[PDB]
Amino acid sequence: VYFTCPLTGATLRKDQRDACIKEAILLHFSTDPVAASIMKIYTFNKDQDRVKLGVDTIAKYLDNIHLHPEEEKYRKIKLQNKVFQERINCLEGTHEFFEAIGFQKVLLPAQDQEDPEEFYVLSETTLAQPQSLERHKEQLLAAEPVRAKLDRQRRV
Repeated sequence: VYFTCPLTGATLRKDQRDACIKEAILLHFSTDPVAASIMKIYTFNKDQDRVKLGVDTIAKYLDNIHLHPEEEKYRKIKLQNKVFQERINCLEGTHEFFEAIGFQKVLLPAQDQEDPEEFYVLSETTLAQPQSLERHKEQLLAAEPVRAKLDRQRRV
């Protein structure tokens, strides 16, 4: 059984599909890091119910800063939050997406703990124009896993 990889045009067997598509998605980061991380989130992760919850939780963090872009309390996404850990941290490609759409991974003091915690903090360059994150949110939510197209291989 043969397939055509939509990202490369390569001819693959049923068992070779994930190996070629995953490679093409990881290489795509050199052209469009946001599109590459979106494909990685849906394509690499087999558990699609967790993928849908992960990208919905990411969409909520992005809309929170969109509602109050002048308030610093919505600029930092806590990587150790109970919800983030279950829905987002369990998936491959979600960290690459945050960095691709203008979030820096930093260590900040906690409001109730001595040990610094991990945050994704939105830069001023992207915060100044919420339209960029709003488009990236829709591009992630409207995405589907990448799968090789079945080649009919018409023969007489």
